[PDB]
Amino acid sequence: GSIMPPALQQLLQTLKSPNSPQQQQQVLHILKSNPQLMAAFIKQRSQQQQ
Repeated sequence: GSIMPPALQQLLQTLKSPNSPQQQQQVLHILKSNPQLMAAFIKQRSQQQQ
């Protein structure tokens, strides 16, 4: 089949140390594209709890 790029890659490392927007690049493309695997960024885009 076909798998989407782990744009949330740099995001994971960002949780601890700083890192450039490598895979996270072209975030716009991530929006409304691959909310399944890249659910990180997608869901992260305005996520109000409770």
